[PDB]
Amino acid sequence: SSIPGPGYCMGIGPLISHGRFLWMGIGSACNYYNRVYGEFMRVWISGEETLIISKSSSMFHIMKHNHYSSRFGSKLGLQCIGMHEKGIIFNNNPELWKTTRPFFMKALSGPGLVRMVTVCAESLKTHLDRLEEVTNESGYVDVLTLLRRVMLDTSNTLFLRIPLDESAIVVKIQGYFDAWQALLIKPDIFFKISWLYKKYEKSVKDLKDAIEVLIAEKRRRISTEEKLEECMDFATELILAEKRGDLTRENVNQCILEMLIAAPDTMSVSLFFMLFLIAKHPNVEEAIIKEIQTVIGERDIKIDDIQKLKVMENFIYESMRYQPVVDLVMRKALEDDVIDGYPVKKGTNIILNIGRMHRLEFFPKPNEFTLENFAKNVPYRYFQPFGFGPRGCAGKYIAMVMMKAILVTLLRRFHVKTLQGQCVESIQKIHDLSLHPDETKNMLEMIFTPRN
Ligand code: HEM
Ligand SMILES: C[C@]12CCC(=O)C=C1CC[C@@H]1[C@@H]2CC[C@]2(C)C(=O)CC[C@@H]12
Repeated sequence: SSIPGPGYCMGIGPLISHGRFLWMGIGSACNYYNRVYGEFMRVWISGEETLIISKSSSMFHIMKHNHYSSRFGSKLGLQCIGMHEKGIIFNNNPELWKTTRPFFMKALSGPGLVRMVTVCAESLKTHLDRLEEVTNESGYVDVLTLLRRVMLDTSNTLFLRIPLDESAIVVKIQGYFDAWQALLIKPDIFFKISWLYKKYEKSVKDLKDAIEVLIAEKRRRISTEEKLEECMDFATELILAEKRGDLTRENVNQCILEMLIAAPDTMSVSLFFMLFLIAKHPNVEEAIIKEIQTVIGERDIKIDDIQKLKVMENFIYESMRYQPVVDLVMRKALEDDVIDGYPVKKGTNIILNIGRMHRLEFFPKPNEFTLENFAKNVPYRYFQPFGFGPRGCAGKYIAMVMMKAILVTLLRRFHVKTLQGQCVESIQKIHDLSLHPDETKNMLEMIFTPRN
């Protein structure tokens, strides 16, 4: 089979599609092209031919095989944000990625995943006792900020544990994300005219500098620690690997940064959507509350509780399926292969449109929010909210633990109301690198009214 997609108009084809991506945003442009042309089609970002695919079969092939364990993006953009061959998220050097990923995998499972359930609860409790920090005169709670702050506090106390300015770092993380999202697929031309990006450059330096202060302190405490065996964590593991000859300092620093931003970026927006859904689906909210009473009562949340929270689990899955944040995955072909019917040359970029996939393929009622979509065991080859395989989400398991933990301890204590008519469907959204609320609009607040 040949490859569907717009015509290469002697070098105008590329310029339209790239422009379309820049104007529309990666996400929406992906949905546009899959709607016009097939569920498997071809576009250009910069020079490179880039496939946009929503086919579950293609999805599965790509995530399963080692020769797609790469992403893509502007080299200049990635260098600017410090992710060019440095972190893991957008580290596209196969060997450097291969040797960095293990550090993330260790910290995000085993004992750390067990600690996380209780660390999460405490962090949320502490902030729910400080609602004055985030609540309006008319009782409007800034949930986005609240969530980001606990997500950061959580990540810090688990992976780095150095005291920090919660509120400041949160704003800086938001700054970093904009830069990341802004520069990821800008053409090289863009980077020539400098009063066009120095904006983003300063956001990166803001966060990076702020984190250096923290890593610097972490280095001191380690160099004077008596029971070094007793108190291992993610940052320490990296620093020791660096003091063998295994890692670069630049690399260590980017890793710590990537580990700190991950949950604030994705978990908080995810939980936010989840909370709005709860507010608009009383039936579902009752099921959850009943399950909590049955399983937990008023005991503190514990690791052994999490498997038992079946209703919630399905709620989280359905929320993610219906209202994704991470609706698209960027990959690159490292070897030549034939995928379904189509030839895929090495160096070909790939965007997997998992959000659209979850609305076309397996589910009984794709275009409406129901736990019915999860009434029967769903094969992981038709539902990929995290990705799987050698480069699937590093936090895929701990994420489920965290989301359960915070959903439990929040709803346990508060009923959540939405302002006016507002629901996830009516929220104005940016659909670019991820799918999130446009925060230049308003009516994004909620009302937290007590229980009992
Ligand atoms: C609901 C929250 C989350 C969602 C929806 C999500 C989803 C995803 C997806 C779809 C990917 C791409 C995987 C692939 O290419 O197949 C990814 C990558 C990644 N995620 Fe998450 N994730 C979440 C939470 C987290 C958390 C809490 C962490 C750690 C604190 C994390 C760390 C990472 C890292 C480091 C990568 C890059 C992996 C690599 O390229 O090797 N994620 N995530
Ligand atoms: C999950 C994630 C990493 C942690 C973080 O801090 C924020 C995000 C959101 C964007 C994700 C990214 C991982 C790589 C993803 C899946 C892509 O290939 C395109 C969108 C992008």
